[PDB]
Amino acid sequence: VFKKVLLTGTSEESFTAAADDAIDRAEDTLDNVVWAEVVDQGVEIGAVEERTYQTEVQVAFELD
Amino acid sequence: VFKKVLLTGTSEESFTAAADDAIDRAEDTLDNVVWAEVVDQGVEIGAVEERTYQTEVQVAFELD
Amino acid sequence: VFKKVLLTGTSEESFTAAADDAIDRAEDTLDNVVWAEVVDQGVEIGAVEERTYQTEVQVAFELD
Amino acid sequence: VFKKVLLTGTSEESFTAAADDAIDRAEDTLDNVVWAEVVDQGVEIGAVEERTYQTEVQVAFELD
Amino acid sequence: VFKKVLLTGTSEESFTAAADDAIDRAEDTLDNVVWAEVVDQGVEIGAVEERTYQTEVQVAFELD
Amino acid sequence: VFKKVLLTGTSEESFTAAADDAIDRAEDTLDNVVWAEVVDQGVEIGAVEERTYQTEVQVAFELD
Amino acid sequence: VFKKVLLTGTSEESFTAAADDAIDRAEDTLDNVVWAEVVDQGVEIGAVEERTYQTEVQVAFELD
Amino acid sequence: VFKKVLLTGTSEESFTAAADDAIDRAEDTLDNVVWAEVVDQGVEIGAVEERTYQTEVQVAFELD
Amino acid sequence: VFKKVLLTGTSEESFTAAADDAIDRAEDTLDNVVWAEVVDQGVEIGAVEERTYQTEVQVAFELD
Amino acid sequence: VFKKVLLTGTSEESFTAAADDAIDRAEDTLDNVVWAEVVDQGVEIGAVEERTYQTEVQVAFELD
Amino acid sequence: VFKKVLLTGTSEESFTAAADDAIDRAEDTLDNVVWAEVVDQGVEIGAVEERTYQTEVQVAFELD
Amino acid sequence: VFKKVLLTGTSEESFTAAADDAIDRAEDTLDNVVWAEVVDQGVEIGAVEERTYQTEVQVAFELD
Ligand SMILES: Cc1cc2nc3[nH]c(=O)[nH]c(=O)c3nc2cc1C
Ligand SMILES: Cc1cc2nc3[nH]c(=O)[nH]c(=O)c3nc2cc1C
Ligand SMILES: Cc1cc2nc3[nH]c(=O)[nH]c(=O)c3nc2cc1C
Ligand SMILES: Cc1cc2nc3[nH]c(=O)[nH]c(=O)c3nc2cc1C
Ligand SMILES: Cc1cc2nc3[nH]c(=O)[nH]c(=O)c3nc2cc1C
Ligand SMILES: Cc1cc2nc3[nH]c(=O)[nH]c(=O)c3nc2cc1C
Ligand SMILES: Cc1cc2nc3[nH]c(=O)[nH]c(=O)c3nc2cc1C
Ligand SMILES: Cc1cc2nc3[nH]c(=O)[nH]c(=O)c3nc2cc1C
Ligand SMILES: Cc1cc2nc3[nH]c(=O)[nH]c(=O)c3nc2cc1C
Ligand SMILES: Cc1cc2nc3[nH]c(=O)[nH]c(=O)c3nc2cc1C
Ligand SMILES: Cc1cc2nc3[nH]c(=O)[nH]c(=O)c3nc2cc1C
Ligand SMILES: Cc1cc2nc3[nH]c(=O)[nH]c(=O)c3nc2cc1C
Ligand SMILES: [Cl-]
Ligand SMILES: [Cl-]
Ligand SMILES: [Cl-]
Ligand SMILES: [Cl-]
Ligand SMILES: [Mg+2]
Ligand SMILES: [Mg+2]
Ligand SMILES: [Mg+2]
Ligand SMILES: [Mg+2]
Ligand SMILES: [Mg+2]
Ligand SMILES: [Mg+2]
Ligand SMILES: [Mg+2]
Ligand SMILES: [Mg+2]
Ligand SMILES: [Mg+2]
Ligand SMILES: [Mg+2]
Ligand SMILES: [Mg+2]
Ligand SMILES: [Mg+2]
Ligand SMILES: [Mg+2]
Ligand SMILES: [Mg+2]
Ligand SMILES: [Mg+2]
Ligand SMILES: [Mg+2]
Ligand SMILES: [Mg+2]
Ligand SMILES: [Mg+2]
Ligand SMILES: [Mg+2]
Ligand SMILES: [Mg+2]
Ligand SMILES: [Mg+2]
Ligand SMILES: [Mg+2]
Ligand SMILES: [Mg+2]
Ligand SMILES: [Mg+2]
Ligand code: NA
Ligand code: NA
Ligand code: NA
Ligand code: NA
Repeated sequence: VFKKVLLTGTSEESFTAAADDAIDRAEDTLDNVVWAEVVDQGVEIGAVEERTYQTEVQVAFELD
Repeated sequence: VFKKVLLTGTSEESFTAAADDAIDRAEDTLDNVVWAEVVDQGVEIGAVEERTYQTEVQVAFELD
Repeated sequence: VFKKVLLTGTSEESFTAAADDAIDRAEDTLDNVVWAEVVDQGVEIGAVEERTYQTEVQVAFELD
Repeated sequence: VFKKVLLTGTSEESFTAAADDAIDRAEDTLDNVVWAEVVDQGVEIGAVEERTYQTEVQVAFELD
Repeated sequence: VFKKVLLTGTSEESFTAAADDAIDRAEDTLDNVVWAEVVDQGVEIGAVEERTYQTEVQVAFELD
Repeated sequence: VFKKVLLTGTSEESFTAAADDAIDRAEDTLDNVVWAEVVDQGVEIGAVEERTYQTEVQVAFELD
Repeated sequence: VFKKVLLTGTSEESFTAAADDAIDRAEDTLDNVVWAEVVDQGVEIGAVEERTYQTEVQVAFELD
Repeated sequence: VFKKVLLTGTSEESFTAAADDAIDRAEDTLDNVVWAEVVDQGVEIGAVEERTYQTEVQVAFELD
Repeated sequence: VFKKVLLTGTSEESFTAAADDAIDRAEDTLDNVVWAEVVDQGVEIGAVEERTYQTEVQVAFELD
Repeated sequence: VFKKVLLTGTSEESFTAAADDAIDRAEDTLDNVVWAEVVDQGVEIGAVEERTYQTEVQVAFELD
Repeated sequence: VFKKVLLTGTSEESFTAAADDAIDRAEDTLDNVVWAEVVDQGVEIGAVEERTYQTEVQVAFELD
Repeated sequence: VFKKVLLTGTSEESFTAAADDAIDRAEDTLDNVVWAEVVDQGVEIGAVEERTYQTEVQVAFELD
């Protein structure tokens, strides 16, 4: 059985790096992370000093 | 990093109140709740005494 | 077996009340109405005296 | 010919009131507003004093 | 309030059995499981000995 | 001209059998049933003795 | 309250004419037909003498 | 950079002609119109003398 | 077994004719073409002498 | 690099078996078939002796 | 009230840079730009000297 | 007439580079490649030494 957690990563650099940021967090807290699916991308502009790229991913991990 | 939990709130009054019901529950159990996105709305009719409005939300919270 | 009818309710008050308007009509004409799923919401503005909220629902009822 | 503008209204009260807020703004600035279609709903929580309901609408107006 | 967890069940037999596999896991770990919604189906072919059917479900459970 | 009716079939056995259950009901009541399109699948768990598979289909029939 | 019926019209000429074919049938059988929304278009090729254009519409009519 | 405007054209003749009607209006008011994407089609029936075909398009134009 | 090829037909006349253009090409190169499903429509404007209607279809053909 | 082919399998038995039918055909003609994604399911009723279940899959295979 | 404009940015380098290109243009012409949502990505190949990455964004700005 | 092939490119570097990988393969094997549309993005994690970014594109090419 796989389970997914819905995470939004952030980066001041790129959408790829924002995806990595979410996956990094999943790997800190979960064993057996196997894949991630991008489900949204966006940019925060008017509440941050530098534009912040966001990539939302479903991060799948194998249970057991 | 943000994480989302998928909650369905209920209310005998309105769709807004049902959304609030889900957010209230998230705030009971989670720190740093920042926003909610409505993803579905419906009404339970034929298993309840009064119509029950349901609003499903992804509730986002900031990790750390 | 359940069947669904696709109804758009209207209200001069709210989206919840417009959903109720559709369900009320289903209950006038059908037995065993069990749930409704919201599939669209909108507002009629430029052909009515007061803004009219519309909520489109699939209204499910149990056959037999 | 109709044209649509994509507006997000806000309210501290309800999703209906947030939709009205967007339509009110369109009517301040545009003639011949005829209808609005709801395309998204959400709630701002962690940057405001009170929860703020948001309703995004395509607001249609007739040209000429 | 209901909460959903996003699980992918697997089976070497059928899509129904894969859905059951996810629900079985939810019921091992959660009280008050009430329904599941199928959101995806697929087949793993080129990393397994026998084709493996997968069914992804949102599994809803009632909180409290 | 074809018309579609939106039916949810049920089965304690499988998603295929649930689809058949809806089509069977359509064929009891309608002439010239020609095809069905699956539009949703789910499982009722926490209001039934045995898990109940549901398959929602648009069932098309030819008019005249 | 509005209700919608899901009809597929056919024509050997065009997608517009196929939409008209469905609306014509609705108007034969229903009062107060007010609008139609196109939801699908296709072409039957390998079971007919001439290509047959199909347009599926939700046809809305006002109740009462 | 391209920008899109969301226009609904109308015609008493066809969906193609309704798309053209929107593009014609864009070309009256904008330079460098480059393409249009159809996003919806429908028919107004019960507020007009003759059925009116509508085609909604995103009309793209190049900035500068 | 059916297979689909994803083709975009073009016409200076209409969306129907653009769909036909894609199907014509499929029939030049493939046996047992049975149906086509429209998946997109658009108009090329700013790289052609006359507006060019495009209709994208999945064209299904029976294998063997 | 992976490539996908869009195949509709058929079976007189089940949706799973129809998916298998498409994958079987891909494996007859292609090396390195790795996975399949279900994209549609339906039932042919009024042109066959027995109901025919159809499952449409994107079948992925690794190039080289 | 927020308003969105639908812009396609371009870059010979990356999808992130193409998103930035659209946001840069919005910021040249608009006050109070607050966020952008990615809605499409693509690559122009056969009308340019170098591949051109395109990212379409809804760019939101606060009115007043 | 345009045709599309559905390819998933891979890269250990970025989503843009993964899109390029698919387009490169199309250009090795096909004449008149004109554009690509991104349809999915994901990351392989738990079967590779380094995270592998994947970008799925429909790659369009002009026939003849
Ligand atoms: C980065 C980002 C910020 C946002 N802020 C937002 N802020 C807000 O008040 N309402 C919104 O709907 C909203 N959407 C956002 C979407 C994205 C992708
Ligand atoms: C409130 C609600 C109840 C429902 N009950 C349901 N009960 C059921 O047996 N099958 C369903 O698919 C189903 N759907 C529902 C959807 C909603 C929104
Ligand atoms: C309330 C409402 C009215 C509308 N009127 C409409 N009137 C019209 O001529 N064309 C349309 O597409 C249209 N859409 C509508 C949508 C809504 C939600
Ligand atoms: C109200 C609202 C705020 C939001 N803020 C947001 N803030 C953010 O940093 N990223 C987001 O994606 C985002 N989405 C939002 C969506 C909504 C509906
Ligand atoms: C079973 C399955 C395996 C998959 N493997 C996969 N492997 C991969 O490298 N990339 C993918 O996008 C991918 N998708 C898959 C989807 C399904 C449904
Ligand atoms: C079987 C089934 C039951 C359900 N019950 C439900 N019951 C409920 O109170 N709210 C829901 O949204 C809901 N959804 C359902 C969906 C499915 C598919
Ligand atoms: C016209 C048309 C015929 C079709 N026939 C079909 N015949 C079939 O056996 N399976 C299908 O999925 C199918 N789809 C069709 C779709 C369209 C639009
Ligand atoms: C032409 C058209 C008219 C419409 N009128 C409409 N009128 C209305 O009162 N409510 C609606 O939702 C609505 N939708 C429409 C859609 C279309 C496509
Ligand atoms: C006809 C047509 C041309 C287009 N050109 C295009 N040209 C371009 O540079 N970027 C695009 O996204 C794009 N989209 C198009 C869509 C359509 C339907
Ligand atoms: C099995 C099947 C047959 C079909 N036949 C069909 N036949 C037809 O004339 N028009 C259609 O749209 C159509 N759709 C179909 C869909 C399915 C899934
Ligand atoms: C970059 C790009 C170019 C395009 N050109 C295009 N050109 C065209 O003639 N028809 C199209 O549909 C089309 N689509 C496009 C999409 C994209 C994303
Ligand atoms: C990279 C990738 C791998 C995957 N592997 C997968 N592996 C699997 O067993 N089941 C899946 O559904 C699946 N999906 C995937 C999706 C992506 C995008
Ligand atoms: Cl828009
Ligand atoms: Cl989710
Ligand atoms: Cl329907
Ligand atoms: Cl495809
Ligand atoms: Mg930096
Ligand atoms: Mg988002
Ligand atoms: Mg009360
Ligand atoms: Mg729901
Ligand atoms: Mg009042
Ligand atoms: Mg609607
Ligand atoms: Mg207040
Ligand atoms: Mg939104
Ligand atoms: Mg076995
Ligand atoms: Mg999946
Ligand atoms: Mg049994
Ligand atoms: Mg359902
Ligand atoms: Mg003729
Ligand atoms: Mg169809
Ligand atoms: Mg005329
Ligand atoms: Mg519309
Ligand atoms: Mg001509
Ligand atoms: Mg397209
Ligand atoms: Mg048999
Ligand atoms: Mg299909
Ligand atoms: Mg360069
Ligand atoms: Mg696009
Ligand atoms: Mg490297
Ligand atoms: Mg994918
Ligand atoms: Na989730
Ligand atoms: Na817009
Ligand atoms: Na219906
Ligand atoms: Na394809």
